Amino acid sequence: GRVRTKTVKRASKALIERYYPKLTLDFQTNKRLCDEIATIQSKRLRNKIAGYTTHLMKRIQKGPVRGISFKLQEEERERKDQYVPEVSALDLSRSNGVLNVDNQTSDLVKSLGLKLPLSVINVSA
Amino acid sequence: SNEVLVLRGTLEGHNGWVTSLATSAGQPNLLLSASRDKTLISWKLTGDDQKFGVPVRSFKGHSHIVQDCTLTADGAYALSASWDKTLRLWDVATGETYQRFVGHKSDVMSVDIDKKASMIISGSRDKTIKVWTIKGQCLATLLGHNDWVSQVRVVPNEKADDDSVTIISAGNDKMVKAWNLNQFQIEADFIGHNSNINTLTASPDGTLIASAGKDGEIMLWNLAAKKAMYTLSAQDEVFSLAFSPNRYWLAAATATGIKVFSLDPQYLVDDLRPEFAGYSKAAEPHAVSLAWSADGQTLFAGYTDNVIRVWQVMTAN
Amino acid sequence: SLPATFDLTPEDAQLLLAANTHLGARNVQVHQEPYVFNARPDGVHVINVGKTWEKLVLAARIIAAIPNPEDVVAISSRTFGQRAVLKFAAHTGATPIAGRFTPGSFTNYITRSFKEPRLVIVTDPRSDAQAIKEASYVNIPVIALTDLDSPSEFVDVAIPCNNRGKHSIGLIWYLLAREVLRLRGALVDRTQPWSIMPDLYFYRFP
Amino acid sequence: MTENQTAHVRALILDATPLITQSYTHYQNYAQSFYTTPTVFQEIKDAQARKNLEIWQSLGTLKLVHPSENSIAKVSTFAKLTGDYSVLSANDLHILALTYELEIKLNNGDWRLRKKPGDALDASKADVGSGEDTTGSLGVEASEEDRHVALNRPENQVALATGDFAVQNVALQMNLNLMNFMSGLKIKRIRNYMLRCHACFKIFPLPKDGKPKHFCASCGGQGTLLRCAVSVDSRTGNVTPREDQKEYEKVIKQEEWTRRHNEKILNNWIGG
Amino acid sequence: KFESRKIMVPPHRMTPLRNSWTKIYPPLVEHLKLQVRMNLKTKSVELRTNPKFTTDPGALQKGADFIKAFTLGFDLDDSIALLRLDDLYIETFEVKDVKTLTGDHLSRAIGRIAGKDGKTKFAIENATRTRIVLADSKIHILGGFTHIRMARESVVSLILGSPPGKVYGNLRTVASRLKER
Repeated sequence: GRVRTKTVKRASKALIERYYPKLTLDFQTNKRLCDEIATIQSKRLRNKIAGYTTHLMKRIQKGPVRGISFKLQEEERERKDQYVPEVSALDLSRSNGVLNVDNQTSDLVKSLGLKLPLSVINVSA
Repeated sequence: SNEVLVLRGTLEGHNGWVTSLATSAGQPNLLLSASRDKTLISWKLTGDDQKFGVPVRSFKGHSHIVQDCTLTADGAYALSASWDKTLRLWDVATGETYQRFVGHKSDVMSVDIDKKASMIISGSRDKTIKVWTIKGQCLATLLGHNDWVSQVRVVPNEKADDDSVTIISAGNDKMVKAWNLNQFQIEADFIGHNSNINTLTASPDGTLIASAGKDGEIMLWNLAAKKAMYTLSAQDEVFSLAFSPNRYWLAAATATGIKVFSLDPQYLVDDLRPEFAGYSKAAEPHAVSLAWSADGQTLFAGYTDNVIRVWQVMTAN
Repeated sequence: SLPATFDLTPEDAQLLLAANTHLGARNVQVHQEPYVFNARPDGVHVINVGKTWEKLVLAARIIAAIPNPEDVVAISSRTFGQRAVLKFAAHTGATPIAGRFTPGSFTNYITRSFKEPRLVIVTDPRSDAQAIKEASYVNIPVIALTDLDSPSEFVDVAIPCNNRGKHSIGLIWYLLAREVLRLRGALVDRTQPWSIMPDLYFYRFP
Repeated sequence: MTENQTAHVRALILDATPLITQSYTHYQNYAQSFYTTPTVFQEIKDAQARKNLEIWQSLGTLKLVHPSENSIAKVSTFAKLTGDYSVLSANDLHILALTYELEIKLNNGDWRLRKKPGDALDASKADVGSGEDTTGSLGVEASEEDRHVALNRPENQVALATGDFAVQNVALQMNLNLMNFMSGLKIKRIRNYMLRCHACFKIFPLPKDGKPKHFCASCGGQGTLLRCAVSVDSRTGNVTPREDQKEYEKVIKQEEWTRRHNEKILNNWIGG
Repeated sequence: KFESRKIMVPPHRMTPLRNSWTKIYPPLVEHLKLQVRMNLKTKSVELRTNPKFTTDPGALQKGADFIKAFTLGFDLDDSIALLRLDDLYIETFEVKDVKTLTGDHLSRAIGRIAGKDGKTKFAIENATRTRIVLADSKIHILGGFTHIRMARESVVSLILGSPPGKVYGNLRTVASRLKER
């Protein structure tokens, strides 16, 4: 089997996690791209790395891969806070201002000493 | 009432990516193609609904693949740019190389001749735009680009060359450079791009600059006023641009298809996406070169699957 | 040893009964019998929420008692818990552990996941039990969020809540965050509600 | 001597269940125009269904119409608001979007459609001109002029013929007209089974795969989900009645891989 | 010229019946061309034929044999092997028929035919072209006579209390001149 070496794999992983956008589906541009950005000592190894970056540009255009890309990581930096609801489920208007509370928790409310808009609901089994 | 571009045939003679197309003004039948099969192939075209006639010549003199080609006003000389650090001037009838331009330390992307066939530039990714004559003497070496020079062009003069030889170059450092070739210094800089600019072209009157690249921003500069007019969005990456010689149409070679924009009125005319067999949606071939004909009715188009397509302007209901 | 303003404000009690924190599991351990008040007769117990408020008041005092705010570490492996602890670590400056907590992180200084805390918060002591037992080797207090059938060993100041629902865990992390920022001094007025809503901590799966 | 049964509906959206169960002659006396999605027609694979589709294509009454993308986004927003988006298919969402677009085009507006569940209908614009409770539509001996007046009414302009209970609940939430595939009468109420939390009292629909949820979506109680029958009224629009372990996701992926390997083994046994 | 057979559904297997019935009926209905009707109340399955079906009288007996197989613990891949082949038959036998055992002796005999992680059961399905399901006091082996006969010799070795190592040695001996011929 022609399993590629780990240096070519790791160099392609670094150059695609950091230098994504100028690499494309054409190997011939990627050859002098990795010439102009990377100092690789031999023509054979830089051909290996440029062909592997071409192949990872081939399958990256169909979907996301487990490795790091920037243009997704801004997006899960506003995924943390962009979907704040104006009214949550914990607000009063989703139950018309009066809570759906059984008799025992209303006994907790009247025993602890607080005033609260509760509707007693009778539940069994 | 619409002007509809309909595919009428194919042109297969290449083994590499057709990276340039050149049209002639002396005759309208000649199409010169620079491709990545290390050769250049000229064509006389017999207009039919499925095929075209004669695979005329093969111009093999280049050690590596060939990037750019251009034609003269008469249409007798072929001027090629390739990756063998040289440029070559050909004869389109037989294929004799008159002279080889040797000044570049790296590989060449673009070449353009002037209107009087005396003034030759050369665009290469060695951060150097070199100036050549017909006999092949490098009389200037223009520096200033901090990254690759993807494309160079010669601006058409509007007042019959009133002592202002102007050329324009779109670098790969998100910046466009325009030179005045009477005293060989930088004239104007067009700042405002965000990615690498694959191409640029000049309007037929010589006042508009259309530059686009990976970001999909076809930024329209006014060269006569030396300012930035407006921005057109073309979404994906754009490889080649060409202006219509008669109409105000601006057609782009995008990664999804060929998007034809209109400057007056501002609307998108057509989105040419040819049919493909046996390829996925992430595997469809894209356009890297296009050229308008001498009458503005025939739109040539070169792709990456060794096939040159054509499109003609008709009038619909 | 606390002022009288610190108790249950009724909008917080409405907020607690809105998130169904008072509902719990079916087994009641010997240790956590005082947290239950009585049983709704299907098999679901209801918990004293004043104990949850005052117990998280203790946990807020433990977190405010540390001198270095970067030395408290939040632990999570539940699906709601990663979002909850990253919001808590964003808002108080703690060090979060999201997803798989690395074994050998509290001993074994060689590993780059070695953090020694002085104080550890855990989403539940059953699924994140390995951080509990590795913190049992290097003398670390752990304040935790325990259910009514959680393992009660090796925890101290444990907050009864519901770890099953996303409402209760996101809210109870939000209330710990707002309690410690109202106790540190970032929000001066005790009367003023905190400007961030609790639904920021809430998990959504798209 | 059969009576001339006039069509009470101008256009009816037909699903694959009504196209497979009933022929074109059963739907000819009820609706004037037949509209359907192309993906629903492409999903038909039975031989008698292909013969009925060929007979309908020879008749030419069926119109293959794809729904608009904005109506698809509105239908997806309505399904996310009602929570039925997890059980509804993309073909069901496209059929609901095509029905919404046909109701918008036929009634010249969206005054009869509810944007949100529980929202009151805009009745001020109306003066500018199987578990299904279908009672109240019987005993109507309408004449030909009465049938023409009913077909000229905006309430009978568009109908949705489908057998999916999630799509029927989405149409009841959107206040859309639902018709029986065998009877052709307008649906007034629908009774379906929904998953109710025994502690949190949260309402969720039945699963599409039929697998029981071991943990509730909101409550998280083990065994807290119970089968509860829910009734939905078309006029009111009101429906009247752990999993955080990585080993659980591994078990779900192993069950999916076992189902895929069993399907591959069954396909190899059928094709062998 | 119809014909219907009546068969009994065990309570221990009606939940995998309603789990994998969608994989049970369409192969036999398509390839073998029969009619099935349930009676979920009265634990009965109606396997019926019609002159509108294909004339094949023995496959009705085969279909009753598939549901008789599924009665006694048997999975669906052995139903595919029973679809494709004809030499494969079914057997029951009792623990008490070899040796009178009681209680923990019965439990240790069930442990001997089961083994650590079912490994002696694995060794008796792979080396003999047999398939093993253990009931409380019933043993069940599918297959042909040369296969199930050496399965008989192995299982009456094992339920007599012979050690499983001698079972493995005799098992690979009879498997060796099984695959030799």
